[PDB]
Amino acid sequence: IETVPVKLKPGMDGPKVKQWPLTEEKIKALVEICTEMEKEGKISKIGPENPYNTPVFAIKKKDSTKWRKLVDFRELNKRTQDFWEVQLGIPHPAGLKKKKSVTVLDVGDAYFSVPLDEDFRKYTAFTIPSINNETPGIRYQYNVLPQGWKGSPAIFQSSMTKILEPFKKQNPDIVIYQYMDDLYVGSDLEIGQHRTKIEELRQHLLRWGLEPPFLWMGYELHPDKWTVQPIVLPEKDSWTVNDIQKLVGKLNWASQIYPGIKVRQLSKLLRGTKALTEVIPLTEEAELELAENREILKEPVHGVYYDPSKDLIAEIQKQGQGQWTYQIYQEPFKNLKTGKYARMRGAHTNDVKQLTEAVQKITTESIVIWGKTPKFKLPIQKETWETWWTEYWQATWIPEWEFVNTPPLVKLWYQ
Amino acid sequence: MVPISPIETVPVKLKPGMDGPKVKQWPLTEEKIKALVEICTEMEKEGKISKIGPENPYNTPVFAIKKKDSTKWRKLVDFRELNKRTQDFWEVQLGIPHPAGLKKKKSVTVLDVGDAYFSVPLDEDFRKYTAFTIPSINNETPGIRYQYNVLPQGWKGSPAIFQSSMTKILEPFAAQNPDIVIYQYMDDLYVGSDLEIGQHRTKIEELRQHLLRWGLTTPDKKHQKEPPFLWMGYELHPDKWTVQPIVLPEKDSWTVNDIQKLVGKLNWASQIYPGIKVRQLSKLLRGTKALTEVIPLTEEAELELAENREILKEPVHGVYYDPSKDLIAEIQKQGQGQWTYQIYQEPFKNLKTGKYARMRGAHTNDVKQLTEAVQKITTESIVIWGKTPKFKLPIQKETWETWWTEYWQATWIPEWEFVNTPPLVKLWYQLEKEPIVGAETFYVDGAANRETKLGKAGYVTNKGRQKVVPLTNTTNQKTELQAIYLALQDSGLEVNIVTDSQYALGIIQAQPDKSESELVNQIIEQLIKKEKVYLAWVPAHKGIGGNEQVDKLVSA
Ligand SMILES: Cc1cc(/C=C/C#N)cc(C)c1Nc1ccnc(Nc2ccc(C#N)cc2)n1
Ligand SMILES: O=C(O)c1cc2cc(F)ccc2[nH]1
Ligand SMILES: O=C(O)c1cc2cc(F)ccc2[nH]1
Ligand SMILES: [Mg+2]
Repeated sequence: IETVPVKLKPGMDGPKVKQWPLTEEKIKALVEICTEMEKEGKISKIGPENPYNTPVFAIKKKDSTKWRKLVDFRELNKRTQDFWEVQLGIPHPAGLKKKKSVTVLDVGDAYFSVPLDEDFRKYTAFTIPSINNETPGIRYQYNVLPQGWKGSPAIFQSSMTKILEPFKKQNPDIVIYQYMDDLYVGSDLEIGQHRTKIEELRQHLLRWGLEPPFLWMGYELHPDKWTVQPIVLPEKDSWTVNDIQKLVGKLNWASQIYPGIKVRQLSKLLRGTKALTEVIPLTEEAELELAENREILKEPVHGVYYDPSKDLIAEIQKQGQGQWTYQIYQEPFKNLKTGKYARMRGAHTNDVKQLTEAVQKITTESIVIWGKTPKFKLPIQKETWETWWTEYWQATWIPEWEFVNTPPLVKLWYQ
Repeated sequence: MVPISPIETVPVKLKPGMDGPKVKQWPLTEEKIKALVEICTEMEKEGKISKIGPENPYNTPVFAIKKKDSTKWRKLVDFRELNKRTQDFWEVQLGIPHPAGLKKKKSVTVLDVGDAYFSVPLDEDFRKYTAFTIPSINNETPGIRYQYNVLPQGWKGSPAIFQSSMTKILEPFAAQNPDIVIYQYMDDLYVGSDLEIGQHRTKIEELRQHLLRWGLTTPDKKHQKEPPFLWMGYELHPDKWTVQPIVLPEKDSWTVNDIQKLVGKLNWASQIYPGIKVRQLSKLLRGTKALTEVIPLTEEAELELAENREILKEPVHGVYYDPSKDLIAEIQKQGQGQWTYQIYQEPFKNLKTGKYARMRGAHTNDVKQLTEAVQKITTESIVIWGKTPKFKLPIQKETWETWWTEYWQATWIPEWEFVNTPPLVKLWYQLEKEPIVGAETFYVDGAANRETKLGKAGYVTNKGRQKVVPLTNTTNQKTELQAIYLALQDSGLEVNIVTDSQYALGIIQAQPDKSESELVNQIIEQLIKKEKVYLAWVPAHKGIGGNEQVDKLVSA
């Protein structure tokens, strides 16, 4: 009820980001939402003395037909202070990734009950644009804790733990972690039991609340089934020249990751100038060298550690037929997690929708294991991505990304 | 009197850590001083300014300019220094409405709101920073000190605060009269509607009444400006629009300036005049920016200019947007990385046109350019109409499916249909996914001495075919491309090619059909003539036979 004092970072002005173009359907949805938010006092109109701006758009959360307003606070979040006043941080629960059912809850609407510091409200300015700029854009600022701002969970954390006090010590086994507007609850129980303690969780937030529009949702994960990618070599009875060349190519690549990888006996099999499709029998020295490389590739990578002070980097490769591979790392050749997707949802004809959904799932994984989002290297032209990714976004957070314009030859080795 | 609602002031601050201006007042002639005294006395009568005491330490210079061909002077307060110290504001005039997004209107009336501007008060705490001084006659008395009570002309915050003040005034009238459109530009309000002229003129009088609640008067003698409107370089008519007249000048010799303004006019005309091209004319300004130098115009530039003069012979108009009908966008390839498009709803009546130029880069192809042109039209269409148009593209559906399924990047074009108007966009070659049985296998390699720039390129094959070519003024990367070219030159219509060049693969795997390197273009020309080509990569210096043999030949 009393505002917490909040400041930007030293020598840093507020955000002045351009509101990207919005379709007619999203503008009308935002006007209807912001009109209601203005009536409820969450936002207020502002004048021209506020020069700051943060982009806004509208999405549809997974499995619903109602528009949700999403503010892209990425630039603001960079510019606001880092909050270690009460707690140096929330030590990320390493047990969340080890429960076998984790449900994601949208509790962002609970932030609207806490007022925002009056001096900081001007930095949350956003604009509802008009089609063809025919009418002046509608300018608002936040009076309460905004969804998507990194200061909202920090300021509201004091209130959140007290709401969850009756539920957590009744169910001590259960892992609860908050990231932005999301609440992840992990359990080792059976799913039929799981969903009703999910709604048992929902009991507490509406009970205190007196209505949240998206609190009734549930995003079911299974971090226990989450698959790893180790390096595997083909098992063949007949090897062509091309087969051995591809094998030596992959093994030369793995030698950057694993020390003792040798390709000398296998390369000797190529001695001569032979047709690519000609079958080459494996020598013994080559078979032993191949088996020794297999044994090496069954062990983990040496010297692989996570550092919370460094950024997580996520690379993605398009493998075709709706399949995608990805790797999360902080140092080159030191993969913290690797994976592969294929079950991409309702986009067998849309590459960009598949990639957008891959980014969201990878970010969700990164939040569960380390508690922060990675910076993506996207295999897509910048203009293509920025035109369409908002049409398939269903998460309340937005990560950072850069674009890959040169085809990686490492794609050959991850399929 | 009738009480009027006051216009709430906008709180204005100086930039953090800055103080108000303290600029010297220039000496003025005795004739100029009198003129400013009479002018400022009238402004004070109207409440625009007020005389202040000597404690105010701020000052802004004042000048007197002779209104040309008249005995009347005019004032000018040079707020350039105060503007540097005034905070930034939100500027709503950021983006012009494009005429192609407007709606047809039976009636569009104009109302003057020039008197309403100085009914907008300036923030009381900021007025001290607007202080200025009229010098006294012979400098024998203290100069007359004034400060502003209203938004001063030339001040940084005056446009934004005026627009926002009028916006807040018009909001309830527009919301409760949804059958009209209101738009503000400078000191005028433009009201359009589809209402009968009786009901329309009634709405105008209702707007005049509504404006008097704030005490803002509008001239009864209705505005002289009438359709068509000359506005932001356009001509606006009730049911059509166009650009203001584009006249390409006759010139026996052209300057960098003349070409800069020529391309600017052509760019402006390209939004309604279909097929405007500017590549050959823009090539003449590459890198150089000496304003006055003359450049001989190539024969390619005279053809492009003559084509543009033929496009601009007679006027062309665009229609206004009908929200009840779909948007259609059609694109054509013009050559040399040039693309032109039209956006329409009914056949043969464009809402607008446009063009797209290939980005400068090493390598590209037609499919990539068509994709980029689609994304530019899509974004422009979201701005102007709030929706993506249906596309008609000169590319076969089968060609597109082959491209995006095998392209290493994710790519997507919105809903589109094939239009059979040449030149059609096509794929010129497609590499094999597996090695070819029966095809000769060429192991290529190249190397070059980094100092002497001498190198070799060549190949060895499984049938014993060999070649090594000595090269001069080349690099390691050039010899690797030259070696691939030699294999394509000397092979049949199906060939397997083995190389160790990650550089050459990064190029070919990007699938270009035209490059800034002629060496890559020769390789592309060879690829187009082949039936089957399989390109295989191996790492270098690993004893890989075939690659090891030719490496020793070319690095010798
Ligand atoms: C942007 C704009 C510029 C001017 C013009 C400013 C000036 N000078 C006048 C108006 C009224 C508007 N606003 C809108 C809004 C929606 N449809 C239209 N259509 C429309 C506008 C003018 C004419 C005409 N003649 C016909 C249709 N105008
Ligand atoms: O719909 C319009 O024409 C319109 C809406 C509106 C709102 C304002 F605040 C000012 C002018 C406007 N014109
Ligand atoms: O659709 C095309 O233009 C196209 C498909 C295709 C397949 C090939 F194998 C070779 C050239 C091609 N061009
Ligand atoms: Mg070599």
